[PDB]
Amino acid sequence: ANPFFSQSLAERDASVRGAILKELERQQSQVELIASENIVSRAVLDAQGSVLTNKYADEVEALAIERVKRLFNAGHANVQPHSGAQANGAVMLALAKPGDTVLGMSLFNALQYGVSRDTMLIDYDQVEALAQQHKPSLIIAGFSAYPRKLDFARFRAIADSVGAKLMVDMAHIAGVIAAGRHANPVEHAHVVTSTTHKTLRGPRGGFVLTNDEEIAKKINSAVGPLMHVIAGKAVAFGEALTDDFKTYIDRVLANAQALGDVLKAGGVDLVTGGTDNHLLLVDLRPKGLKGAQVEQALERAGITCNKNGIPFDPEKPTITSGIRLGTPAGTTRGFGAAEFREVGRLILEVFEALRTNPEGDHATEQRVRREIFALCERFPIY
Amino acid sequence: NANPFFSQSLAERDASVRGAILKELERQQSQVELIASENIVSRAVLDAQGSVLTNKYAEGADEVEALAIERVKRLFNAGHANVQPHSGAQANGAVMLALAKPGDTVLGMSLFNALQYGVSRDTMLIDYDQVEALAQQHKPSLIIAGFSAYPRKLDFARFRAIADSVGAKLMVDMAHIAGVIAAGRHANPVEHAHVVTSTTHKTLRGPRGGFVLTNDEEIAKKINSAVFGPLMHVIAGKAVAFGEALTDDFKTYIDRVLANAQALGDVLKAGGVDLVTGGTDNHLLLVDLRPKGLKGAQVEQALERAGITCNKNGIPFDPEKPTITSGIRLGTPAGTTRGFGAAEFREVGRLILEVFEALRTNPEGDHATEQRVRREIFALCERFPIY
Repeated sequence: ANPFFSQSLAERDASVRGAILKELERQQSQVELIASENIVSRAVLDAQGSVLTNKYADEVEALAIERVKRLFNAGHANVQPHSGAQANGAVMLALAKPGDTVLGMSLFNALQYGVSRDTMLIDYDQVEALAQQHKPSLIIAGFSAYPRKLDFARFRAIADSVGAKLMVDMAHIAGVIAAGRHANPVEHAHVVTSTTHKTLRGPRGGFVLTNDEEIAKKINSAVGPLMHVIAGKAVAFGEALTDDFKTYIDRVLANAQALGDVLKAGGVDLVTGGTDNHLLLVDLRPKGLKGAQVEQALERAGITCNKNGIPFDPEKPTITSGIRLGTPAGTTRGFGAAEFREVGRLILEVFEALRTNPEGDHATEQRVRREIFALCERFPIY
Repeated sequence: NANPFFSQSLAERDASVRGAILKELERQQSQVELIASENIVSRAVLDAQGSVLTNKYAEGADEVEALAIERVKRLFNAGHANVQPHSGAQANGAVMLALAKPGDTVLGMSLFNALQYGVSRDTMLIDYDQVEALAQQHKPSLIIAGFSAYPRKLDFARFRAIADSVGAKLMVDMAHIAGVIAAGRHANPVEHAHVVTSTTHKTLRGPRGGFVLTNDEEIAKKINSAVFGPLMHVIAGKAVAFGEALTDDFKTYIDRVLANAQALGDVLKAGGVDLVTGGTDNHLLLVDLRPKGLKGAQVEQALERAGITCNKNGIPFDPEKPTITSGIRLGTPAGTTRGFGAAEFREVGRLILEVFEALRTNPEGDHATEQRVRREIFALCERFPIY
């Protein structure tokens, strides 16, 4: 009988309502190709919007833990971190000493390894080379939005060779791993970290996995809490345990191949020449285009992505020679191969306009935007 | 929508999580929450937190943020605001780095070289001359006021004078009393502090989170740099709560919160326990259990079994270990939100006293009494349903 309790946001707050509606329209009417973005289930929304917020100014945590352990075949889990970065931070604070040398990927004395200038593939001989050299206490695999498989066993071998622990940040590929469509790092790393959003299609947040009990205790110590968010994690982990999630990931992967092939046929390059996952790293050089200019034009055209510096990019970082695309969001809304090929066609249309007008072609962008709107309306969300 | 991913509720899809949610609802529905930092958010805030705004900035201004900013500025008559902090501690942390250099002495309340001031052993109140003497001696670069769950007014003007006298900045952490200030029922530290920090929950009845206020644009710039992925749905929740707080209805809420604390405190006092400072100027009650020879932990544990949640709380200069303590801390915000008035809080006080008395013979607990009180608590809450 009390409106504080009875009335909706929509009924009470016109301005916020308006803002939410504009955001809904953004999500409904544009194609989201940002690789880290996704669209959560109504169930995850219900969790985040639950009365669990009114606490700790727990069953759901137990559920999240048991589910994630099952999902990734891990002996131990911590589902408390508020973010992937915070998970990573907790692990380092637990597995490393100040002044330690830590060897990580890039696409505490922080040392970086990357990919080969000539193949765009991970430098394993060179990762080892360099581990051997600098004697890191910790080696970190993953972390980077890399479009090819990671050889965790090889990473672990290298680790072992120099008396280092192996940490894997699977944040960019967690959903792929969960569906069994990528090697599971849990089987090879001393510790695994991840985000709960992105390809796991949950709320923003983190978690940590290990098979080692003593590592688990250190993790727990080194690591809110937002119980409604934890509920959301539980919901998402539960979803990922289902066959429907396996099918989702299957389509994500297939959709990335479809889109990638179209872009290549259309005369751009892909870093590493393709993908093993949901990620496409587009090299715009063959068309003499620039990352920032392309990102901007695509957005005007109703397609969102990220400019992206390619390995050994000849452009300064505010410019770049690439964009990064991912299929998770579009796949969630129901896109299949045909739809992603259409998206490709439209992207290529914008590319071609930019070749004679790098600053943008309004006419082309508008047409594309409208076609994007039409495509999206055939695949409604929420 | 045709797709169950989009069309079906949590209730329909996830029985186990739904069950957990229902259990939590029942906890909130059938117990009296007296934890002073706890509250019960509006359906509107829930809607925001459960909005599609979650599907943004996965890789780490915006309309909802601009709304939050406009609103909190108006609410606290502040020239500048940052609504990004994920917590009160995060807000405090950022301001400390803004305003203070490593190795600096910082002088803050307790009930960097971190130094503390408290209340007078004499008056059990802040002694501003004592605080000033500490400042003069230790020359802090930063003085922090608030922060502590102190049940009396804070003289921010005087804190500023003290700070000036030693060339220190003044920070006020108003987390524990933000709602009271928002309603105009406590002096506003924005008028006196270089910077003010707060949480968005507690007496502001929003989502968990923090914010930072200042009237000084240069400090604002520094704050913004210090504070810098965002939860847009949470920011929306902040916006909603700030909007609610701007209303006359919110002023009435605080009015009731305050009166309710007086009512509850009166009963406890008449019942033969003491209140630290002898009462309260806000929503807080610091109960001193010594007259009944009771301990905080034992009392907290017993009350919880009796369906009344509070925190054990060390009194100033508590002779007991901090895991034990000689007190409990109570607050009226949550109960007030569900509709309790003075009479209802007097009833709660009566029931609390029943538990105290059982414990005077059986400090480890009395099931009979606890379960009886629990039933009476259930019946009370039933008259004031939530959600």
